Amino acid sequence: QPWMQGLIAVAVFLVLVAIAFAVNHFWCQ
Amino acid sequence: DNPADILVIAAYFLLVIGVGLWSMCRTNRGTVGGYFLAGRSMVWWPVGASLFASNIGSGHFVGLAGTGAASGLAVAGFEWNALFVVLLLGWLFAPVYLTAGVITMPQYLRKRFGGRRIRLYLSVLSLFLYIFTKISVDMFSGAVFIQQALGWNIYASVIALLGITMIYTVTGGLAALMYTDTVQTFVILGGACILMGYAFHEVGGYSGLFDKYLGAATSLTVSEDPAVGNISSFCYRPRPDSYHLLRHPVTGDLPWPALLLGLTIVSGWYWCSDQVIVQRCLAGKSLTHIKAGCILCGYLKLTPMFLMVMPGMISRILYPDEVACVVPEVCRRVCGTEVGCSNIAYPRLVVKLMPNGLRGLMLAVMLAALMSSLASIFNSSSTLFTMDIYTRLRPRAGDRELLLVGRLWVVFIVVVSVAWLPVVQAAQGGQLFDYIQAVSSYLAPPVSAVFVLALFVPRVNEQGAFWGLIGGLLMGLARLIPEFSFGSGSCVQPSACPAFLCGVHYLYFAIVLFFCSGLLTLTVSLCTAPIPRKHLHRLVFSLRHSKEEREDLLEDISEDPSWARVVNLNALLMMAVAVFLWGFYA
Ligand SMILES: Cc1ccc([C@@H]2O[C@H](CO)[C@@H](O)[C@H](O)[C@H]2O)cc1Cc1ccc(-c2ccc(F)cc2)s1
Ligand code: NA
Repeated sequence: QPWMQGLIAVAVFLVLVAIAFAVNHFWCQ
Repeated sequence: DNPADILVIAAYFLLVIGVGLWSMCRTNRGTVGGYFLAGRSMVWWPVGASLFASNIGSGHFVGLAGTGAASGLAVAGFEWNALFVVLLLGWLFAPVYLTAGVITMPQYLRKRFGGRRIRLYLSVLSLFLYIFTKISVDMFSGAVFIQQALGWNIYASVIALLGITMIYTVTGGLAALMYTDTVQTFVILGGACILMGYAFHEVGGYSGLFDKYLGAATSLTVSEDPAVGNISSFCYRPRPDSYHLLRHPVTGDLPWPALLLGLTIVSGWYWCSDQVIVQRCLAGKSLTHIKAGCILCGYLKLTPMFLMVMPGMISRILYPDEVACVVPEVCRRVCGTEVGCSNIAYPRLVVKLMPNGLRGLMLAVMLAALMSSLASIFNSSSTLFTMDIYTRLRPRAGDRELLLVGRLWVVFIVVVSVAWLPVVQAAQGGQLFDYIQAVSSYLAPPVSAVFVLALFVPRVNEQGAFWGLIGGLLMGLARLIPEFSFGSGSCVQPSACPAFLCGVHYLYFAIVLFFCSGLLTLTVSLCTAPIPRKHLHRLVFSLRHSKEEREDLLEDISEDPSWARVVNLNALLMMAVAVFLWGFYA
């Protein structure tokens, strides 16, 4: 289904950006 | 020839003249700041409109629709890669370029590394890259569309276009072109949307595109010439992965790992490191305005799939015996080119689908696209020449002579492009779109590697950065030589180029060339003596917020904390929309 591929793509992207905040919040300060 | 077309062309010309004259009345063009950098006064909506308009040429309509017609929807990859990379401009590169207080990108490398020579090399290489990869596509794609839609002489018409774009360029400074690019961006998107609509009505909607395109083959697959014979079923049938962006890593025409990594490297040079795009960011009102304009340009850079790629696939569905021809005799009859006729995809829809009044508007769309792109090249090349090369030959120059040298270069690069037009007319069909993206992939990655190590690794010094660039060009010409010695041909007539030379996709060799140029820069840097922090304040990503006194080998990028929150949220939402759409068509 195309729509599930869309939602899965977004989900994975939001995980990686949540990780990018996590890492700079704990490892730059 | 119907009066409505002449009134639409006259209306579009009067808008462009009108906004030019208003910009010249408004801004100061007497100084280097004004004429070359728009006064450092451009708010977000001209910055977004101009980034978009300076990119989207006649090449984008001819090439993306043609390749759309030929190979399905993975060519959107070129456009959509841009979306991610514009966010690296606004958030990482644009801040350092504002704090360095540079007018050119070679001048940034002069400040970062400090010899005479890196600045000179990168100026002269950028001039060759713009003649090869940027002028050539606009002149060529212009010529395709005039030969097909109008039938006027494709020499004299290119001279007349080059002539009017000269005057448009020399008359105003970056302020004229960016306000005119807000008119040109409106017309480009507006008329492109009207043709998209007519096209999707003719195939019977979006459902119609996706149930008709895989069947859409020519009925003439047999040549009169022996040793061509029956054309293979592989090379007239549409590709069974035509509806997928993300195609096979060894057998895909654009492999998915090459699309994502390799285009990011070549898009990095194109959007983050190159005079043409970054001049729009050096003439911003404030970093918040640059970031805001980078978001606008991003949402616009989604549009080309739906406005260029899918229309060109609809042309295959509607006129398969003319747009999808494979036999050499038939292709020579249809558009003059023995290797194929994909290129007529976009300009058949304008001839066939558009009524008496809107044919004129679609001529104005092509004109808008071509003039915005060729003027952005002539201005940026003027800046490169004047500021880097002419200030070498005359150091105590002053801002009256520098504007005259700026204006005389625009004349000279127009005449060089007229001299170059027959060499680009040697490209037979869609060979030029493929070669532009090859050349970009063989010369750009060393530059991408230097600007990333210039900005993020303060240990890298001038010996490293310079011999990184030159080692890069040696590797890049080891392939940009041998190939072009063999030629191109087609799927019907394959070239005799060895598999071990041509079997690695050019976007994979981008990734190799980037990491080898990277490794060379770092190795030679780490062998030779380092550059201390007193030379490096506000020239590196670490030190863009310094306030310390730099020793040379408004610099104020803070933000209304509320408006920072606005542009930061729209970056993440614009990437979510990107990511969704990459998923949808994967
Ligand atoms: C004509 C053209 C010229 C430049 C670009 C820019 O390329 C940059 C990379 O160097 C990107 O970063 C920019 O995001 C993009 O906008 C794109 C196109 C559109 C194509 C037509 C047809 C094309 C084509 C044809 C055959 C191929 F195999 C691959 C691409 S590509
Ligand atoms: Na343009």
